[PDB]
Amino acid sequence: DALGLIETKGLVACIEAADAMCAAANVELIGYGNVGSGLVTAMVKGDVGAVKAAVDSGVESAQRIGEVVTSLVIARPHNDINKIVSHYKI
Amino acid sequence: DALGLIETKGLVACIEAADAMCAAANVELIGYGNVGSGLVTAMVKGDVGAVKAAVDSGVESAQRIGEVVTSLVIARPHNDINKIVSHYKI
Amino acid sequence: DALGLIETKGLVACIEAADAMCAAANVELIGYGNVGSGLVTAMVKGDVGAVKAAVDSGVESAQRIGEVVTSLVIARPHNDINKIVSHYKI
Amino acid sequence: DALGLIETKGLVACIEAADAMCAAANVELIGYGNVGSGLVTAMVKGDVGAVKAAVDSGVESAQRIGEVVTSLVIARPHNDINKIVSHYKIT
Amino acid sequence: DALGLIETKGLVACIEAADAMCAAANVELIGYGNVGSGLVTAMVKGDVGAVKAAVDSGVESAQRIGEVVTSLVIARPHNDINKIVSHYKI
Amino acid sequence: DALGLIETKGLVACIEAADAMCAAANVELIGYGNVGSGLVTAMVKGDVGAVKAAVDSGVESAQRIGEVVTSLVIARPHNDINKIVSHYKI
Repeated sequence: DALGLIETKGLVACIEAADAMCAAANVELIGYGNVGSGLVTAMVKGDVGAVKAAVDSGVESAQRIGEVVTSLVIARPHNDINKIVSHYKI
Repeated sequence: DALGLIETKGLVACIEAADAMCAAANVELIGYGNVGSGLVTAMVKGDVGAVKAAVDSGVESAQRIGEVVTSLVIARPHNDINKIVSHYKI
Repeated sequence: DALGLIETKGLVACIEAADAMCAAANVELIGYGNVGSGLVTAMVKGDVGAVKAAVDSGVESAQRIGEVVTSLVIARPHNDINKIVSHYKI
Repeated sequence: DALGLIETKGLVACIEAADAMCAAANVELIGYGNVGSGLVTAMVKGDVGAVKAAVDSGVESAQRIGEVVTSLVIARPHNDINKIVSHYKIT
Repeated sequence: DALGLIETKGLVACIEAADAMCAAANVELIGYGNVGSGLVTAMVKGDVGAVKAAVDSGVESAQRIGEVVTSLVIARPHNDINKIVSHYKI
Repeated sequence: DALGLIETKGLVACIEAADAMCAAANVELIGYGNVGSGLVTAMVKGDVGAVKAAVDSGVESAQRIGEVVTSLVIARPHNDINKIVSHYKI
């Protein structure tokens, strides 16, 4: 499954990004990460079309109330980076 | 139930935001989060009318003693977002 | 009981704030919190008159050796913010 | 085995670096570290040729979406720095 | 017993402050704290004369290699701040 | 045993400092610490001649790829600072 990632400054913007992602398309929130300096990431999985729609919508909504630092869609994550994703399982 | 969120710079401003939210309307404090860089979040739940009144009042009171970084009302949180909220259960 | 809060930049300024609060009036140190970016908070409880005298003195003493980021007296904390205070019990 | 390291600002840039490293050459993701101020590190091991190809590609890809703070290839790590690498083991 | 405190930017400066404190006078290293943003504190105890001599020497030596953010001698700590000191026992 | 310390901005620069230290002389890596704001420290022990050679080389190599914030050789650490070193044992 494709992976969608949105990193924001602050928890509230990230919750808003996550809410908008799950509203926009058939994706599942599977990862949540905080690495300090206020950087908070939400991770979703789904088909690549759904993840792209989700991340687009999540970025637009989070930018309305806070700073989006980074966003990313990986259509086919290599099997090793699932070590990092599972490190942030929820 | 609707979700209300206030993120402040520092713990004292957040406690003031939480106190003002619970004083202003019939909402319950159900989440508390710290993600570093001094960003501290209080989360309340209730009916959307109560949550909106609470967040408005919390932002107004917290801004008197500190910096409110972001605030948010989600009238109908998607079921996946409760994974993040329950991660910050108190 | 009333709640008095002083948040400082750094642990040493906070220890000075706590020492001066407890010397200044009949208050008890019941909370200690660190939320990152160097923000350190001391929490005292007592009657509102004692807490007000304590916070005034703690702020004055701490400001001589460091930065006081915020201070607050809540004469009658709502029962819900005790969830946050108990989170930082010491 | 040679060690490749990429340190980025933020978790997403690091995931992209790690993905690009593992796609580019026969290396294994063996370490993951976060030391605050938003600094996140991905660590790979393999032969020195594979590790060098991986780090070059990971740096290029991560720089498209974020800040790479530092990157490094150590062809023959001394046995003591594996104490640090094992501290950041990931599975 | 008197309390001596030195807060530095960084761990190496703090170790140097602690080394210089213990070399300079008959004090015991009893506390070590890190509160993030790179702020690191060393805490010593002894008689007030020894603690004053120790903190003076620690600040001068640590300032040679790094930033000293704060320093403090408390000749007679109130009983409550030992809650914080023991929290950073080493 | 003498103590050598190198504090860098970031984990990768620190690993290079540690690698260069152990390559340069007969020293053992015994401590590893990060205290936030990206400050990461490597600690080595050996005879004062080896530790000095190690720290000089570690600083030169780490400066090629990152910022060295602090470095220090303590030829005869006071017994008390080994409490701090052992706190960062690896």
